[PDB]
Amino acid sequence: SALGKLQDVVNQNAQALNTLVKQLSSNFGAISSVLNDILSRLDPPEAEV
Amino acid sequence: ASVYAWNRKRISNCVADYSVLYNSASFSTFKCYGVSPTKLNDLCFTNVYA
Repeated sequence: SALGKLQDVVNQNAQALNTLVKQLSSNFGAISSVLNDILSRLDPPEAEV
Repeated sequence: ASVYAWNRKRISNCVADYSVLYNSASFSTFKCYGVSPTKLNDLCFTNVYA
């Protein structure tokens, strides 16, 4: 931990990228987190919402 | 049967042509939730309960 000042910035950037990637699994109220399936099993008028 | 003892049938391991049911005009109402009726034919489910 002598080099902790430089390790911290790498850790912070990796953590930010990890949380950004993991946010691609949320629903936010939708019926699925995958665009492909809510397009494969709904029609445009109700896939819009 | 009546709604008190509604019959359950389990459906699995075949090929289902939902198109013939959708086009069949005998049904008074044919209303699908969470899935669009015209895209049943190209989906795949694990099992169906009637």
